[PDB]
Amino acid sequence: GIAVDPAPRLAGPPVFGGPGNDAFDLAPVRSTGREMLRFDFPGVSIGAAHYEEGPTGATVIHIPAGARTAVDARGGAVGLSGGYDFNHAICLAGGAGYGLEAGAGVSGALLERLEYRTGFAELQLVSSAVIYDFSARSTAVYPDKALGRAALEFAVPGEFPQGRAGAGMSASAGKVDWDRTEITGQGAAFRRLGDVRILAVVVPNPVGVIVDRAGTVVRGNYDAQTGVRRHPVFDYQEAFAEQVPPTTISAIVTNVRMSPVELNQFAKQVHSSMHRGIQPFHTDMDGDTLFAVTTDEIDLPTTPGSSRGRLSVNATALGAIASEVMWDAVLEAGK
Amino acid sequence: DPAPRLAGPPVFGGPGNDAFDLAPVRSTGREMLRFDFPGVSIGAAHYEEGPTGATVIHIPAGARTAVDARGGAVGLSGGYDFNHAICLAGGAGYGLEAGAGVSGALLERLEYRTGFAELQLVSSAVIYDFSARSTAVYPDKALGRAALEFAVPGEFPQGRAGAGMSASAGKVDWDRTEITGQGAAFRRLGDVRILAVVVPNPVGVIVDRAGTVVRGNYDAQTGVRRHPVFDYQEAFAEQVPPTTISAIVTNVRMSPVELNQFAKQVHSSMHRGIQPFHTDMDGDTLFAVTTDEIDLPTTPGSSRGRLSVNATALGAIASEVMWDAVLEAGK
Ligand code: NA
Ligand code: NA
Repeated sequence: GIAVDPAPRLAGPPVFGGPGNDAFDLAPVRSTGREMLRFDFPGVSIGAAHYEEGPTGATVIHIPAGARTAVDARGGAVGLSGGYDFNHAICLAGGAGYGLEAGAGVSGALLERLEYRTGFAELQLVSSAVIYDFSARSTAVYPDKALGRAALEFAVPGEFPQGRAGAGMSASAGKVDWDRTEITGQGAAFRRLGDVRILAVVVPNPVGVIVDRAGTVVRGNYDAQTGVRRHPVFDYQEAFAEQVPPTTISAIVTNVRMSPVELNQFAKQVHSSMHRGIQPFHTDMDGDTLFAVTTDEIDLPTTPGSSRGRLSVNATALGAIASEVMWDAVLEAGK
Repeated sequence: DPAPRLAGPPVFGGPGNDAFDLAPVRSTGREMLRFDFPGVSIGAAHYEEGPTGATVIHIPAGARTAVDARGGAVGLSGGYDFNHAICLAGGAGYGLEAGAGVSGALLERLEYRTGFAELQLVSSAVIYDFSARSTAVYPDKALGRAALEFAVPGEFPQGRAGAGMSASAGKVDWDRTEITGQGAAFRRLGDVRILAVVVPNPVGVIVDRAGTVVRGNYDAQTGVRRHPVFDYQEAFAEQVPPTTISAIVTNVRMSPVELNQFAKQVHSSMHRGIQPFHTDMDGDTLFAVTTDEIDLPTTPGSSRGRLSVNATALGAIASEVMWDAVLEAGK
């Protein structure tokens, strides 16, 4: 039962005219956030680094073996690099399109680690996605190549820093009006069921708001005049009656083998499920992008039955389970 | 036809970026194409240490774009529906870093403003050009910066320049692969302008309008290039059992749907000059960009026929410009 803090964390208006990267002697800081999630998923490491001067950051999922990936991108503001069907790393970052550079830092560092071998089979593949986090701060500092390299260098197996850390440093939700927008964070959750492992990582910077399982809006669209958050649809319908009278970037990593077709449909399913915890979602203003990654370690049984039903153990069932892990990650990001 | 330019076998183990103090060179290629297209500038830079490079199309006002990507090896960043620059580079996925150099320099040029409407948008695509040389140097942030800084209006360096430094064609077998280059062509028709830029690094070969294979799949043992299908069909008979990155820039207003269909049409048309094309081995990516300056007429008629003036017509004409660019790249 994730205890979301009721207190507002309004982002506030930005002070314009703020300086960019070279105005600072930028030292990457290893992000520790509010709390560390510890999880057991050998082969998967997470590094998060930030620049205090932004504040902005990058979060890197490093899977050195490489892992089959599906990408599900939705909305009118996607900022994506690579989008590969096989990745050594996923890089999530602030700084809008400029922050795709962090992924290039990861790629270059991975190349150096491979002693500059460049065989087609040895290519180090990093997919990156970004949020626009400039309205939540004054500066134009963005995650650059050095910060992506640092996030890779800071990667620790089986740890994730919750909250304001890495790409989540200046993430925010609820953008009907910026006066009601609140800082979110990044979040992760992990479930092991038998030998099945599911890790969800999310950086919600939604137009919409974060909603818990009871239907309560818990982060975003905080009206300082009422002291409460309501669902954006109330503002939108009132807006229409008045004026028309008569990004979230995320990854799900699992160890269950899925074919490319199964993996892509799993990706769509889990990403759609996030319209439960984030509302609205998959909007034209959002660049929502989910990476579904399998480390291909265990097989589903060849037939889908169990005592819980004829069609109970398949990738759809995995997607339902993973959808709940992702909701938990979204709630950790908003907590 | 032309003298061979066999790439030769790569030597493994070569030095990468960290081994050099890498000095950008403004690419001049074998000759300069000159054209008149206000608001569009092209820069190209390379590292001799590769050799490898990046070519940047800069449209400072920003321009509506459609992206058509095909094949299994796509290496793309941004892929935006509106761009201030398109960055094409070698270095496989590592060369997407050049686009970040362009993006960061455009942000500095915008005095660090970051309003949503002021975001500087760069779409980048890459070719794998490591087999065609014996170093691991790749286009890095500094080189994309240099290509932008070198950009001028109305010039394009043909041949071994920018992203085309180590491009190559005809990959049924590496012993028959030949260096290509980058290429551009331009036409103006009334007020209509069409610019095609291409960096063919195809698995297939470059074919001219007569159907002659002109670059790629050159057999030193025979002195002759072959269409890959002749090798493929014999390979099957024997054993069973026993990337091109490109842009078309025009000034004609097209809706998003029209622009997208135009991109797909021009891109498919390139299977005339590059064969095979759009294969699983290729990461073929075409950007169709319009500066939205000229309206097509409301109705499509002319003395040349009832359905003669529309986007499909523009598509057909642009397809020819792109073929000419492909041939320049192979020359
Ligand atoms: Na694996
Ligand atoms: Na260097």
